[PDB]
Amino acid sequence: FLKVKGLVKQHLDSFNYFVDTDLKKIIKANQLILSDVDPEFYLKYVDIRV
Amino acid sequence: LSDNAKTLHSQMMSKGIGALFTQQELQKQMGIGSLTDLMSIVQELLDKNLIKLVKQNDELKFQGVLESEAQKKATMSAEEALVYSYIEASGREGIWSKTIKARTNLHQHVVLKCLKSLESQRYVKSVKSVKFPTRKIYMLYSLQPSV
Amino acid sequence: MLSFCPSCNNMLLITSGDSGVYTLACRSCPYEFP
Amino acid sequence: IEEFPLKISGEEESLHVFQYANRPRLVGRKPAEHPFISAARYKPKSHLWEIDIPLDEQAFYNKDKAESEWNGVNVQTLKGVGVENNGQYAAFVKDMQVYLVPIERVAQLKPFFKYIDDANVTRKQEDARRNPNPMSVKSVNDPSQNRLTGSLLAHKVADEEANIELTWAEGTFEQFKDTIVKE
Amino acid sequence: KEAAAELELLNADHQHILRKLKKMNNKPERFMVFQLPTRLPVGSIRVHKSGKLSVKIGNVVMDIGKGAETTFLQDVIALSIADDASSAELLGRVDGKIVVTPQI
Ligand SMILES: [Zn+2]
Repeated sequence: FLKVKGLVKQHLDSFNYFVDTDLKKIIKANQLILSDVDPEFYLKYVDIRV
Repeated sequence: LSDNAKTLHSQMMSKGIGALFTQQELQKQMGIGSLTDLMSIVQELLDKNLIKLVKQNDELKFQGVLESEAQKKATMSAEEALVYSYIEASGREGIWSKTIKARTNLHQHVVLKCLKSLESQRYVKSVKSVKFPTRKIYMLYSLQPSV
Repeated sequence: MLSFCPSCNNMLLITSGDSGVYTLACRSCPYEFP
Repeated sequence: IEEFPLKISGEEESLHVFQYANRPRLVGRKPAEHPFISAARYKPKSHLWEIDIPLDEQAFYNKDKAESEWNGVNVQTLKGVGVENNGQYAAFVKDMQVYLVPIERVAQLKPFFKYIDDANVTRKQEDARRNPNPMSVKSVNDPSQNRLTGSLLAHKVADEEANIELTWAEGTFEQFKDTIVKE
Repeated sequence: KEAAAELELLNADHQHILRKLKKMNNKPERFMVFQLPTRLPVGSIRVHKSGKLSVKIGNVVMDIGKGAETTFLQDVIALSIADDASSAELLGRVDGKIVVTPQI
């Protein structure tokens, strides 16, 4: 049980859940910043990687 | 189609601009068609942006305006003529520039860039009012300094 | 006090009736009883 | 040992089930009757079922309290919101046959007090006309502003929509053999 | 202990519903509603050894569990609608309600 699942189980397995999956769920919740002046300008984020 | 719209606005311009018209006398006046297609040419006349919809309190009211100011406002774009409607709605006591921004949601740059062109079109002047000094007050050239 | 009023289930209320009689009747439902 | 085969024969028909939150089943072990529907009321896109019931007369009525306050008489109406779920098949049996059909919505009928709602809408209207104390050009969608949506928008579309006046009937044999002839 | 008080009542629940499906054979415009499990991975109500009930609505998929369980003091009435028209028909009221449970 401790060979494949060590002693720092809670610290690393949350940060490894952060960098892979949890960042895509944040750019998809703050995408498409817009400017009301000159309304045909848009910056949207397609993905994110570390 | 067009000729039915040509009859109704001649009735709108028939009377002197006061005595603001409504539907309850309009169907008495122009009731050759049913209400289903009467509205459809008036909404098309709203698409021809001549008729406006004025308000006497708590109820539905209409008002026709002249063709002379309709042509000059058709030269403007969407947002250009939109802000020109607010000043002409005020008319007599002017309107404050910051309150115009509140009724549009257009922020400070796009409203000031619009009226910079609009003064060169000679439709709007700036007066100095005294019940609140040092505020931007706009009117037409029709000159009501009642304050 | 288990004062269920039929067809509304709301309540009952002791009403000061005509000549001060103690009839029972709820509001918000046309129901009465001596 | 034995077997009772069943088949499902139901399409195209969205049959509904009402639930009387007032009326019990049995009165001393004997079940009572279901009351006589005077008329119905339905609105699409919000799926309300406004069922009207009429009352008994002067013996248990107290009319001089009813006439003098609201003037809306002999009508108890009740509202039920139709809700959707999966499964919930309705079945009738034949001799050694049993046939099923899916139920599309289920409503739960609560007593919608029509007139006391209607009693105060006149009371506010007269209050305005005692002391009445006294203009629309387009606006722009802004990306730093919110607009009303969600659950209260459903109440904005459940207030003004087309009623349908139902003719309440009692059939029950036309649909019965319609399932029998279909395999 | 208290696990045995469950099975004897479900044993008695077979007989209370086998009587009810027998009295209801006279089709007097009577109805009952019951819920079938969706999400399939038609059949036949059967009687097993000494009165046990099961259905096999799949080609192989067996559903042992059935039980008449809900207590309700309400008058429920099945009625049809059609296309927002003159289609209000009261068919009948509902006597009981059973369930269907796939065994695991
Ligand atoms: Zn009551």
